[PDB]
Amino acid sequence: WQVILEQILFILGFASGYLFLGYPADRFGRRGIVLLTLGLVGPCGVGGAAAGSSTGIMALRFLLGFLLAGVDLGVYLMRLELCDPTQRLRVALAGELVGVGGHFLFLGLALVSKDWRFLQRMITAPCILFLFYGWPGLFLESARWLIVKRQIEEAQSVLRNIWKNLLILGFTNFIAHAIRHCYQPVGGGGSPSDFYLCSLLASGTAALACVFLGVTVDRFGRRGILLLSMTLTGIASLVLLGLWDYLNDAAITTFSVLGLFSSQASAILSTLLASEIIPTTVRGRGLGLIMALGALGGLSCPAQRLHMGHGAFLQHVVLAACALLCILSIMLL
Amino acid sequence: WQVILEQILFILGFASGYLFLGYPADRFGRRGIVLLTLGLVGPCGVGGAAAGSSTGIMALRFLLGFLLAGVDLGVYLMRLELCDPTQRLRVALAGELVGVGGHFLFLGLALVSKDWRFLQRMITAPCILFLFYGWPGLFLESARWLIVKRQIEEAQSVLRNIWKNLLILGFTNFIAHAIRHCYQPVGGGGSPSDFYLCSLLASGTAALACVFLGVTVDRFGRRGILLLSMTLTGIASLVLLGLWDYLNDAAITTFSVLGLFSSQASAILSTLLASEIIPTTVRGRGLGLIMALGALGGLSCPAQRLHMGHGAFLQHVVLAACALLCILSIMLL
Ligand SMILES: [Fe+2]
Ligand SMILES: [Fe+2]
Repeated sequence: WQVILEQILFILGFASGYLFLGYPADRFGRRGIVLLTLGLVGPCGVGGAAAGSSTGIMALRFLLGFLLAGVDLGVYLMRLELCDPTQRLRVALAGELVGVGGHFLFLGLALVSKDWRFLQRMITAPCILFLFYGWPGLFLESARWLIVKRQIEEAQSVLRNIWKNLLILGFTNFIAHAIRHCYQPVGGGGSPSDFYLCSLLASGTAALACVFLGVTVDRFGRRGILLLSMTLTGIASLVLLGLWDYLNDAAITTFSVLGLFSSQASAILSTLLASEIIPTTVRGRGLGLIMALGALGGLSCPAQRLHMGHGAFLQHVVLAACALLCILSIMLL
Repeated sequence: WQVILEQILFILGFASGYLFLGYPADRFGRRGIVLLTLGLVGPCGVGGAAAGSSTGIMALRFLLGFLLAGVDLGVYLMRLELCDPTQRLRVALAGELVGVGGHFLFLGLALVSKDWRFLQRMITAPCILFLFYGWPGLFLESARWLIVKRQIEEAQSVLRNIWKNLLILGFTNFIAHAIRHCYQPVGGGGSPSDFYLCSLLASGTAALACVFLGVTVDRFGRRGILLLSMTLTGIASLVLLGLWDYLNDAAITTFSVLGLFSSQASAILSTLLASEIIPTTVRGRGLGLIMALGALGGLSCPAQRLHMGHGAFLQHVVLAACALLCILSIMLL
């Protein structure tokens, strides 16, 4: 499918950006890279939406994904640096649903506009990745951090071991991404007709996935919830597959929507935990790599869940059994 | 003030672009101008947020307003051409949610992130202009039309008197813009602590302002409601000024929130009405002009409303009395 090829190229662009723009991030700086990546995302995204040739379309889509990866990593670094450690957690949580907000707003626009005309060409349902349609302005709306840095610099001028936690968090971040798309018993999107019902659900499920992850991790600790946010999907994925002995089609939805809680809470939280282990220096080398594994792990739905479709439980059990490995290694932190 | 000088420049950037970028929209086509303007919005908006020197801060804010002028006007021409005329009313209405979506999300992330720090070093409060912070999203999110145009154009390859209504609508669009900001007993919210309560109100009031303008103007006609959406602000602005004999501070809010209905429904509906009068040719010179006066009419908040504030009833009554000229000229259509 053309859309799935776009999504796979976009995920590969995210992987390449997250894996190759860390060294510039910690060498050149954490501010200039954001400006360069955003000022290239703009024209690159416009051209990708403009120049339609089916051969350069994927090239500019990959380039846009690479630049979006760079700007996302830079924005993450600036958020974790400028903000005070007392409330940095809330900023990071709000900085992880920014793409969720962009995608939900795009879908709401399409609904109120009633213009479902970019659909009806897609043979299969599109991948739900947020940043595919949550890039347009969500990151340029997150340019508020550039303003904050500008005012901080102006005020300043006026006044004038590690690898062990990287692999455990890398696998946890990778699994928490590649298992989110597996919580979809209705095909791999249930045709584009049901795409909005799943985009609203996934975005809406991410909203509550930041509530019990937003108000409890401070009291319970980031490691304690990460174990719970990885064992909740360790029960939400067996009864979904193994013990689904007449789940009456209603316990199939209370568990999948519960799976998207833990899967999207063990991916948001795992990104935060990588910051503490890595020092201020070379922070982007490893912290970007953790989501680089995660961004590369967004290949569940596009690469295999939609392409094969039939017998997709074999991927679900492999990833669900891999969650046991992540659970047994989370306590090792 | 430092912030309000951007708003005057942005509006003058919006007014200059709306008036000047009408010749290209009818000579160079309605699609290329969108790609050129939106392509340049990215780098321009980032550069304005990057190079902070108080002289380029407004220099690339004027240019950003000029570029966003073509984007809003260029999308509008494609909105009413690509979409079917049967449901063009909903698309154009939902297309006017460009300001609300981008602005509301900007103060959506800030509420969750609790990062109200860019408003600390700022005196009084910024003007409530949605596209000031709603520019990032809802325009590159409104690239769906470029996607839609690509599919339609690709499908084709597969198969291979007037001035009287301009002044009445121009004045109506201008008045309906410059009177909305006058529905504020506190100037711009006064202290910045009330800015979100006014941004949520104005955006929320614009939400219902598209409901009774969305479900009734089809049955009642665009001209009939425009008279009612201009005679409603002829009472919400008259009893707020003339008969405010102990409105007990609660009937004041039931009228301001009712004034923001009519003033933001006689500004959205007026833009739609001018589309039909002007033919398909020279549909950018005049249709842009109606909101070129309207965008130039967005100076009311940067005007006496916020600059001096004291005795600003004189500016409100002048516009309210001018609204009498607006309603009396509506039947002349
Ligand atoms: Fe991300
Ligand atoms: Fe506009």
